[PDB]
Amino acid sequence: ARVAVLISGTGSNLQALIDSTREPNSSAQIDIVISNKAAVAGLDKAERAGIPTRVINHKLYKNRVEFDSAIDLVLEEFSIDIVCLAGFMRILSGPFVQKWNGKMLNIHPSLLPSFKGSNAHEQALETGVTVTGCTVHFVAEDVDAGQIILQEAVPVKRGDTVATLSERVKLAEHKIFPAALQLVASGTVQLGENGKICWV
Ligand SMILES: Nc1nc(=O)c2cc(CCCc3ccc(C(=O)N[C@@H](CCC(=O)O)C(=O)O)s3)[nH]c2[nH]1
Ligand SMILES: NCC(=O)N[C@@H]1O[C@H](COP(=O)([O-])[O-])[C@@H](O)[C@H]1O
Repeated sequence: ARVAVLISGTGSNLQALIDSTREPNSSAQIDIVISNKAAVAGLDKAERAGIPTRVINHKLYKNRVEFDSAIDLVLEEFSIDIVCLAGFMRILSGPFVQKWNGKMLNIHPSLLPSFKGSNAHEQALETGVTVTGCTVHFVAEDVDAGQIILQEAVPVKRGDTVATLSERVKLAEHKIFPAALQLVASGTVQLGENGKICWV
């Protein structure tokens, strides 16, 4: 399966995916990395790994649909089968999500359905949970509501901040995102006809 990874920043999840997809038994290959922000560290990681990169600045498009179409164009150029959102911080449009239905994955740093949105760690700390975690899910139109593929729980320590908690949760992200990608790319897991998760 041919994979596009979309990023907006550091790219530690991208790096974990690059490392996993180069194992001999990987069913996935990363053929393109797309960023919506220029000069981010994830681009360096991709170029260092010999993967093509494209920057699509959302600020240069009139609306969300035009932006997504620019993304889609590149996806078609590279004959992509699967899309991974890896620190990609934009909300995708309905038709774009519909086209890639069952083919697009997102990592989210909470145990969904808790703490949806862009500041999951702040929410978790504010709420005072002692267990948080991360979630890989299929991307549906409603944000952070698509079908869950894998999750891993991560403890919150007394005195945690966003810095220390996100560091601990990233260690789990780097385990389940590659595992989830391998499940979908091998055809082991798919979005079922009834929309629910199917383990073949
Ligand atoms: N249709 C859709 N379903 C999803 O399940 C999903 C996950 C993402 C991946 C990210 C989900 C995000 C949640 C909140 C964000 C935010 O508040 N701010 C962005 C600005 C860009 C934007 O919201 O369009 C920021 O960091 O500046 S970004 N994008 C998705 N789009
Ligand atoms: N709404 C999605 C979201 O919050 N994504 C989160 O952004 C970070 C990106 O780090 P990275 O650039 O090192 O992968 C990760 O913690 C990821 O779960």
